[PDB]
Amino acid sequence: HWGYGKHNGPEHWHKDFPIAKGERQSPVDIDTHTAKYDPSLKPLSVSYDQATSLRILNNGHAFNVEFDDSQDKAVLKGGPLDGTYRLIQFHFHWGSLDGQGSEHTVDKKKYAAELHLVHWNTKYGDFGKAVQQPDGLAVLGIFLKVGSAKPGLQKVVDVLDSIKTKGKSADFTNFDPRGLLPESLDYWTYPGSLTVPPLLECVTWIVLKEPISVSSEQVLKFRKLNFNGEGEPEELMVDNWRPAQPLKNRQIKASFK
Ligand SMILES: NS(=O)(=O)c1c(F)c(F)c(SCCO)c(F)c1N[C@H]1CCc2ccccc21
Ligand code: NA
Ligand SMILES: [Zn+2]
Repeated sequence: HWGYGKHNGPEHWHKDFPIAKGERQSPVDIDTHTAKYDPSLKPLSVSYDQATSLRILNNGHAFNVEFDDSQDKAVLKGGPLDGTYRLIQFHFHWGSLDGQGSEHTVDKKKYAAELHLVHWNTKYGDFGKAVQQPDGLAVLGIFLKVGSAKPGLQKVVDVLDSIKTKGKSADFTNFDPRGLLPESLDYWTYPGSLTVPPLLECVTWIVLKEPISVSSEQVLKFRKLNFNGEGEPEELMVDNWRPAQPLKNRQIKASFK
């Protein structure tokens, strides 16, 4: 099946998922000089006060923290969005080395990891309907750089040894995603796609300008996870990022400067 290795990694995905070569694929390199400042873009509204995290799961590609999205408890709106989007899950992509790991790049610079908070447009009623729509998802992307620890990340890092292998899950209640945000909500935005198969072109991407900093020990703990299931040979879960895709007929808009 698809993955991140030599024989099934991103350069192979188009054979099963032809939209891999589509018109609005993600991620992309953000050229900060050519992003258009749009003064009509609104501040982002991140309303995470009533978030209910449920569980954390190793799916063999990354780990996901899942939320109760059956009511408007943790929503994203404003910014470039017209609707209300509900938080369903977050996950990360990261590298084998601190110099790589993010999906988006900024002037060709890679970060050590990238957090994706995935939300779906509540006019479509559920996540599965939303992914079939050009405006169905809004994914808030936050870069991680290695420096000082992120205290709000530590509850995540601490539970990872309990979901080491493909298919494992653990209860993960009372996790507050506001702990993962940087100080500024200035952002870039562009229309794009999921960054794994099925690569559907249903995403409004909102990528925060300001990274969060995490410690070397925090990111090292991510690289101890495994892509394989228990009692299969060990394949460390590292480098689970898709490279930048061509921007094609798209413009990245900036909410700042
Ligand atoms: N960067 S992303 O938002 O495209 C993404 C990833 F890159 C992931 F690696 C994963 S791990 C599960 C893969 O099947 C994601 F869930 C999601 N997001 C979820 C969003 C729900 C969904 C549906 C189909 C595929 C992926 C996803
Ligand atoms: Na350190
Ligand atoms: Zn992602």
